[PDB]
Amino acid sequence: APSFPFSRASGPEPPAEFAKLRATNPVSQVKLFDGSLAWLVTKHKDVCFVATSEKLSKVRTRQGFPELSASGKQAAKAKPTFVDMDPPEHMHQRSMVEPTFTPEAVKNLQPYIQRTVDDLLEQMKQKGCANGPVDLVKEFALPVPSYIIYTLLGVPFNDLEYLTQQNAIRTNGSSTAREASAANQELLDYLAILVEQRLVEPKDDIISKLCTEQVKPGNIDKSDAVQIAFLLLVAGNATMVNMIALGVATLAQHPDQLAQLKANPSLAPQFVEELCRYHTAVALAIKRTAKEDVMIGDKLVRANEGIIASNQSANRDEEVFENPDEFNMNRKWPPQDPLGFGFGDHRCIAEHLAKAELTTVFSTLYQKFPDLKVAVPLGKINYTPLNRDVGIVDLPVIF
Ligand code: HEM
Repeated sequence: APSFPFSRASGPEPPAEFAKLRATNPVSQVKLFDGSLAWLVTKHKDVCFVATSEKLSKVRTRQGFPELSASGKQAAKAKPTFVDMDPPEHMHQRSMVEPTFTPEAVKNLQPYIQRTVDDLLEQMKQKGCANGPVDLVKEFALPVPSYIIYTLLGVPFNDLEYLTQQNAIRTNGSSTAREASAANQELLDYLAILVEQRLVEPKDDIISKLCTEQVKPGNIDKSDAVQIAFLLLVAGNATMVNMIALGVATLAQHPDQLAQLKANPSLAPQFVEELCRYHTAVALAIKRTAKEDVMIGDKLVRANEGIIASNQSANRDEEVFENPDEFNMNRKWPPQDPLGFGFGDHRCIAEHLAKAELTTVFSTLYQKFPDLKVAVPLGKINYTPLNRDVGIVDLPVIF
């Protein structure tokens, strides 16, 4: 059994192991860091089964749960938030914060998302690049999702820049363990203050709704409110930043597709759809433990055995997506859902918001900067370390 997780084949590529497994061993066992074994599911149909089976659990206190790192094992000791819950607890807590993320709410949020993107791009234009390239990540990819989530949560305008930087330090590969920890705890302390504040004087934000509708009535306590707001912040921010950066790099890699997008920004939604399939930046989130024996393919997963369902491999499943390793914004989509945002009950709560942020970015970026170009050879792009989910650390650009 090979050690899992695998390392990407290269900066912008998924691990090479998946294609071979899909072809000759779709459901197999892998060895985790602690020496325990777990079942790796690689086919789309099977990943969907794992994501919806009621015989499988997300509860991390169940022996056999596939923790992939020492830190993951430690984090499993804390009181869980809906991300690690099974029904009925899952939706009982998730429904507390779903309103802001519904397709309807996101549609009504479009003007705000557009304004945020516009202002950040305008800031870039004003600053210019007369003295050399600027980092697209620091100046745009990072602040866009950060400002939006922080604002929706309840953070005041004047605190956005500092908090965006601290949250970045949390996941920056350059941060030492102490630095990452300090930034993490610091964000929690800040959220605790916002909760105390909103409890006394609620405003029009997520934290206020949690305080008024859940804390005051006694449905949850203050610390719970903090953890839920914290989950909403850290769950998808780093991913968003990486998706925006990967999107820009991808368009640079395929000139004609960038030409097409520039000539028709209405293709942004299709482009984002392909981007979320092709670059599955969150590939290790669909994990379960079997509550009882369950058959998957030609394998029997016994009770208490862990399962890791690769949505990344599923999105490259040739049986569902023809020419899966080809990035094509004009792709003819099958009836089967690409799994960039997961599947089933736990499917990304912010899928619609995430898609809206990305479509707003890619329907605007090249209208504002039609001559935007990565200021370094594409093969020299600084990607996240290969043993991590795909992403880009910094991306110098000129325009
Ligand atoms: C393009 C960026 C994003 C991608 C690709 C992404 C992807 C995912 C994936 C694969 C999962 C696992 C779903 C499953 O268990 O089947 C997930 C869960 C989740 N995501 Fe996102 N996400 C993104 C952005 C966001 C944002 C912006 C937020 C916060 C506003 C967020 C909050 C969450 C939460 C809280 C969960 C747990 C949901 C649950 O277990 O019920 N995500 N996301």
